[PDB]
Amino acid sequence: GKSPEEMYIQQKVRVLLMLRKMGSNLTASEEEFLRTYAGVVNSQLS
Amino acid sequence: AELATRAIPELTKLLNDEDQVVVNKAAVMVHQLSKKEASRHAIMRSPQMVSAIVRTMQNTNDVETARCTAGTLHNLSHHREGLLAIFKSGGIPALVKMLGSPVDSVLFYAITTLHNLLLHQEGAKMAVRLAGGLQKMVALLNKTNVKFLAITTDCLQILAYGNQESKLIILASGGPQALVNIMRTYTYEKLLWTTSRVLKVLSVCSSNKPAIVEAGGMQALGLHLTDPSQRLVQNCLWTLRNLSDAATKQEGMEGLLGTLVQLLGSDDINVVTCAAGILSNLTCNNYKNKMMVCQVGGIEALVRTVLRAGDREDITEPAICALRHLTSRHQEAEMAQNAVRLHYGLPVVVKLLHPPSHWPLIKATVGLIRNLALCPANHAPLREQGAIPRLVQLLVRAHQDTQRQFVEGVRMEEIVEGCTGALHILARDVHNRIVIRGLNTIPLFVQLLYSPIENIQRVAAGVLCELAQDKEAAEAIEAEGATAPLTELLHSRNEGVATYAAAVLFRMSE
Amino acid sequence: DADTLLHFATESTPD
Repeated sequence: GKSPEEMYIQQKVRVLLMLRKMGSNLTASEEEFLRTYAGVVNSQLS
Repeated sequence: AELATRAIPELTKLLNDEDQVVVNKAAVMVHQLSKKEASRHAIMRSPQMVSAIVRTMQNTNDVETARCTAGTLHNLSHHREGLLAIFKSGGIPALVKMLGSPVDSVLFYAITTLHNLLLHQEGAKMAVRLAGGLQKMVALLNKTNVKFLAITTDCLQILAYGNQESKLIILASGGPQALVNIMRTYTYEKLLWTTSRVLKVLSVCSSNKPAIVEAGGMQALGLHLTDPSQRLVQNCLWTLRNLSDAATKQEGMEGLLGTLVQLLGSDDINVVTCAAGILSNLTCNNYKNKMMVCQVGGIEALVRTVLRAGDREDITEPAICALRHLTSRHQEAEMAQNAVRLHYGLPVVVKLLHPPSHWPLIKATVGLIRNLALCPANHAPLREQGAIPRLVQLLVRAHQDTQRQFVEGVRMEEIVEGCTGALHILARDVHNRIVIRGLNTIPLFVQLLYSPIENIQRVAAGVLCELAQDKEAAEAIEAEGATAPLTELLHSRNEGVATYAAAVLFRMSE
Repeated sequence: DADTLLHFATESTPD
């Protein structure tokens, strides 16, 4: 995270992944968001 | 007659003669006279006679004499005056000593005479305890004559009832294991019944309780739940229930659990009530027991039990609790959740949320609904039973209470948390979300965000998170000023609170 | 919402 923007994105990914892990459905927008930032997803997910 | 003036006095003198040979003879004679009423009364009315008999019995070395004197005392114990004379002659200490006798006929006479004293003679219990009778009796539980055991066990019951000191001595003497062994070894109904009563008495003692469970008491008592003897079955159920809150870690419980599920169908209200209570405790945080109970048709049996019980809360509370346990945290929780619906249980479950149900029952019912809502196939039917408006009403009233402790042993904080938790799960369905929002609950959920109780914060953030998955609702939540209180929850140590709160914020702005 | 225990103590006959 080298900016407020990148920080926002990294935490949003983390929150959405945890949300799904806790058993709640994600929205279509969130689904697309996770794809757009698959890289970030894979990072903290790996 | 000549009995008082000549007979008794002569015989009592002979029983003290040095040449014990003339004693064994006198002993025999006295024993015979005790067999006939007239002379039995003459004997019991002679303190010198009774004393000579006691003395002789505990000093003799001639079996025939030991047996005759003990038998004499036995025949005298049938009468009130006889019980008193033996008592005053120091017969209890003597009898107890006779429990160490190698002669079976002597042990039977001694134990039965003591049983009669314990049953009718004032002061008998203390005397037996002081003579160390508890230790002697427990040590005799290894004998095999079932009628003898039935009397001995009953003596222990009489002595242990409401007497902690006695219960602890029985424990220290290995009572629990000896009694459990009897339950697994014999089939004599009277012995099983008397032994189950001793166990019932001990089962309310914090020290004996764990010992009985460790000795295999749960499984042993379970062996008799289908016996034709109703008194036996009921005493086993009572003992089982008392012990149940401390056996959630035993195994080899398949049979016990199977039988208990069957008993739920009984027409005997006490049998069903006890069975529900025991099942509720044994399924409490034990996934293996949860698995087995569902395996043997426990869900259907429990639903039927709730249906039949109606407003009888001694049955519905434990039964609903068992169901709550069974629809959560185990490999078969999902099928259980479905089964409740498949066996037509949803209508009654929701019904229990309304009066005349009392708080404890309401609390368990909300917890059950919360688990049932985890099954998507229960979303529509739960809604169609009117669960949501009632859950909201309960929530609103309870919150208002916490703002103006234990109401029937239930804090309203728990109702607020529970109802919000059920709504949180129900909000997974789009149509339920519409009902929920239409009840104008968003403003309330937002206020719950300020609750000082972490668990309430979690479910409040939780339901808003689900509601926020729909664009319009997310806007409405933001319009309610949720942003500030949510931001304050971002640093919570509780992952749920932190995650749900963050999610609502991301959903409101996206 | 963890599972809960019911505490019973029937030494004679419930009533």
